[PDB]
Amino acid sequence: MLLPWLILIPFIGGFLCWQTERFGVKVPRWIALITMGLTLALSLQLWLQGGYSLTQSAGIPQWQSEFDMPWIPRFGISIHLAIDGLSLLMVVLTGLLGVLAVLCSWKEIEKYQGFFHLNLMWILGGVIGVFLAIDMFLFFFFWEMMLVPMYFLIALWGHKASDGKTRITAATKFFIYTQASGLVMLIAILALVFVHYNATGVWTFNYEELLNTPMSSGVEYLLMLGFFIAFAVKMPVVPLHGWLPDAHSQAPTAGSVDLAGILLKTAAYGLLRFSLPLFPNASAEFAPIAMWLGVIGIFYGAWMAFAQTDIKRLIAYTSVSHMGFVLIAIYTGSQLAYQGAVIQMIAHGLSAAGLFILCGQLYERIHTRDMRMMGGLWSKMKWLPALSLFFAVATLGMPGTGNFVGEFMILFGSFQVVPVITVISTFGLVFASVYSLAMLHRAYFGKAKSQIASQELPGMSLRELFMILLLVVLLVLLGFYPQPILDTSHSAIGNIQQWFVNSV
Amino acid sequence: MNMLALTIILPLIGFVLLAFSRGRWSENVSAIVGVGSVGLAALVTAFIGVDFFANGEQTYSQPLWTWMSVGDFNIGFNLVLDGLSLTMLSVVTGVGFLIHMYASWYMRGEEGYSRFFAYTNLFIASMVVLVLADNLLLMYLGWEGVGLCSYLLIGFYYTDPKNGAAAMKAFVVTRVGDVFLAFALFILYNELGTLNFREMVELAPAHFADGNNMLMWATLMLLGGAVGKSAQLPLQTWLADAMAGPTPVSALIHAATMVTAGVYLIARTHGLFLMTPEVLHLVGIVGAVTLLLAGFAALVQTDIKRVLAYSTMSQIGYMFLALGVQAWDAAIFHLMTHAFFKALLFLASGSVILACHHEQNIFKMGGLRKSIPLVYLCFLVGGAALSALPLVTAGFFSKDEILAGAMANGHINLMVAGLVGAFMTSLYTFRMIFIVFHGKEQIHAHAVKGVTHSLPLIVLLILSTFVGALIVPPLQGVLPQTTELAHGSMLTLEITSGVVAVVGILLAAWLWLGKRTLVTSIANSAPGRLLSTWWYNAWGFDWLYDKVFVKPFLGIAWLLKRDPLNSMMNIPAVLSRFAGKGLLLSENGYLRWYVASMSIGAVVVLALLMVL
Repeated sequence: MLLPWLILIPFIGGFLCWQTERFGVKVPRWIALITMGLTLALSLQLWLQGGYSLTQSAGIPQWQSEFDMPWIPRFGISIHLAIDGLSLLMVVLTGLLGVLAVLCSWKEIEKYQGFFHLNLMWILGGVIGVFLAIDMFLFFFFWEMMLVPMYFLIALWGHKASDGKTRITAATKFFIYTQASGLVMLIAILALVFVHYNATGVWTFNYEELLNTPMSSGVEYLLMLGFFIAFAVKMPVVPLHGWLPDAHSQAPTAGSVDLAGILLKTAAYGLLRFSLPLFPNASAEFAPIAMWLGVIGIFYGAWMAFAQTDIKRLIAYTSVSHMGFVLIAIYTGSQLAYQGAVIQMIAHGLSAAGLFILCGQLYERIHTRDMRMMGGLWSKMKWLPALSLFFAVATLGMPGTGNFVGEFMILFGSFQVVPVITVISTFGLVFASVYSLAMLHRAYFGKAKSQIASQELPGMSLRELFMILLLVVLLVLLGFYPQPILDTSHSAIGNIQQWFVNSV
Repeated sequence: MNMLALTIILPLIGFVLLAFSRGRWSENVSAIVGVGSVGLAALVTAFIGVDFFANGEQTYSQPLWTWMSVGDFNIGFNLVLDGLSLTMLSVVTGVGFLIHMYASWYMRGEEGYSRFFAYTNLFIASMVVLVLADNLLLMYLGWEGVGLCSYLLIGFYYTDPKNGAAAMKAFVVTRVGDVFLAFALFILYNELGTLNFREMVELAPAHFADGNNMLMWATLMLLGGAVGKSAQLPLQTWLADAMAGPTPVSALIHAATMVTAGVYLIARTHGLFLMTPEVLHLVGIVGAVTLLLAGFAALVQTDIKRVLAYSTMSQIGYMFLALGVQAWDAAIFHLMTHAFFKALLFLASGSVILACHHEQNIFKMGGLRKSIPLVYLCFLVGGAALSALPLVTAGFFSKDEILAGAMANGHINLMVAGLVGAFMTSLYTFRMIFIVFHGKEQIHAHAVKGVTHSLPLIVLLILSTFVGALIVPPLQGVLPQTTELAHGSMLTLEITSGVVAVVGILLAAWLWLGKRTLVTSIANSAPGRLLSTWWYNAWGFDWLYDKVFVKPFLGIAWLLKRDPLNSMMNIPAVLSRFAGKGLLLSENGYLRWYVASMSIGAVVVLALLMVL
């Protein structure tokens, strides 16, 4: 019921901001803040009003709210929006990140600003629609239309048409690397539906009847690779992640909040929801390749993070290290491991968003991007580097932050299922420390005479500090007290694991 | 009595105030609030200590809230205040109180003031969490909590990068130990399910009827965690470099706070180490080989702070032996004495290096008895206890008891190790003060007089002596494995240690009382410098631990300066663009070849139809 409205407010707000662009220029900032407030209101209403602590073994079909509507009846394509417990965590996270995106874009007036915000709400609404998606075509359409408006963001707002490096390399690799694999998973969807159409005799694009379709061995394996390729180019996996640092280092850091904190979520959401239950034996065969790619991703991202000299590419290469833990979590037979991935995933978004906001904040203070050029700014800034120290501290497994409990319950479940690949995996924490300290010492520890421009520094406004203070206190409560959201996700995680166990 | 969290909240909350009053407060109010947090901690500790005496040595547990709970994974914020943990709390909330009270006077006059009293409170708070935790998880929060605080205090002076660069080697090395520590934590949950210490104690033999082979992996890798955090051979790197920070943080790190975490983990899991005897004796094996390493490196270099540091390494491993010889209460008795002397020994050295005014040398000063005898009596008291002198010393009872226990274990190599350690402690006891305080004063050390440090000096003077040895720590509340006692040979071993100490003290005094030309000759002899260079490398261990992984790590980073796999999956675009350029060049514009294209399409279509 609430789901059609909850995916449509982003699109309605873009229309109204661009409508009132003719009326005024200070309107869309204040319009956008209220519209994202309504998005979190409906999302938090579903958290509180709904039975978040529901039955742990109520089957694979279980939803607090559900919407159905005929869209293309010839294939049974329907607007099958349906919200689960873990999907509701995703919706509340993106509503909060949308508030941060529209708050960081405050006091940013240009030649056109309504165009920026209709695009801003369009891309955030696309991610919400992926998170509420049970029909395969609706899932794919939303997956691919959140991908078009970021291209305009990197192009027309990466820099205003002055340098050609903001389109022809950064934005173009971002677009092609995702869309080729999106078309791969579309033909994977179609091969799965056609083998189901031979089995039963109805053209259906719905998840519940495609869940248990009879397929011979050696056939569903190729479709599982087809799903995983599109789910491995969106979250950074080892062979195909070259788009991520270019995308984050060129887009404005509000666009980078969208590009890191929430676009990385949807691929592991799809690995939990759409790839694991549909292909149980194929995923059981593919598991060790996934573990090898996971350990390679953690070690690889940390080394590339240590070796880099700038900051946006630095945090962009932390992200590929973080997601390796999540991939190994998903491809195991443990309930605790999956519940560790969820808390690690929410904390991943919350620990990347603050760093990107602050890295963009530091650049507009000093007008210099290279990290090794500055140094010793602690005597000049009064609140930026202290808050930045805790966010770099929250990146690695420091307890009292959500990242520690996240990565570390994965390791418990991972050692429960398989010893040797887990005992390799744990060493990324040592490597997490070295790139964390490298960031901290090269940027803030030292003498302010490392740069001439490090001798005249501005002040920090109240609202940026307010939205940084909220994230640090929110992230500490998730580290100390993670029970409420684990009780929320228990049943959804449990039935996925029980199906992955029982179907093999 | 429902006041355990006040030993954590009151310090920790004070840190938050000093983390946001980034120098905007004045000197006095910042100084009072920084000392008062730790002062309230000691007072609440004393109340629960005297109530623990009123409890009849009965443990008191308090769960605040469950941390995380999955249906097979139950972790809670459980605090256990038993006899072993009360003693380890007593050391911290007294020593940190005394060290931090000195810092109220030492820190003033320079910037970074509110910053330093912020991170000290966090450092103390992390150490209290480790020794009161009831679950191995919450205790893990203690381990890397105090590690990050050592990073924030070793690299406290961020201006020059030597001490600003020395902290990360400790940070890397302590997290290697923490990976080793968490490995055993995974294995214990896989094997025995619950991580609570007591429930683990009477769950371990129930689950282990059939298979035992994998418990040695748990316990050996658990041991690898304990050793690394404080000091030991496989990971002895950072304690020389940890001296690059200020004097009070070196005392806190090296004396009794952070280095007393690896002792608490072996002692708390003593029944768990009793489940396997060979992993328990292996602690003493590694302890016996580190007393042979950690001693004479104090003699080698001319840095006073490196002197006090190699002595701490020697003493911590001396404990590992004491725990390996199944003498648990005696080892904590050694700790109870050891905290008192080391902290003062470190602190007094700081007062004189304030008076030295940038000397940092042991060979260019002399005749310091006439400058100020207060620091003279400070080193003197510390030296006597360390050397195992029988004259009104505090720690000699602890050495006598553990060697009695060690010979009750019956390992002649361990008494040989103990005998050479007593001789080696007496060697570097008075050699430092004889080479520094005796001679001629060509550079005057301007002594500073003030009651603000004299009163804690008197308190530390009256505490580090044998008056402090009369305070028996609470050890009857845990009922550990009983430290066995020997009579008749106790007097024989006592006089043997006294003779060994006296011979070492007389040899140092004979090194002093000679011309020192033979000392100069052995400091100039080529085999002497070879051994000095060999033990500059410290059995090549820092040499080996740099050149085994560091330059391979820098080499693979230099090979990863440009990202390979992003480039090697760009070759579809490279092949497509180059093949597209070739197809564009295939077009001509001359219309004869267009019609030839039409004929050559007809030819291939007919050929492709005739092969079907």
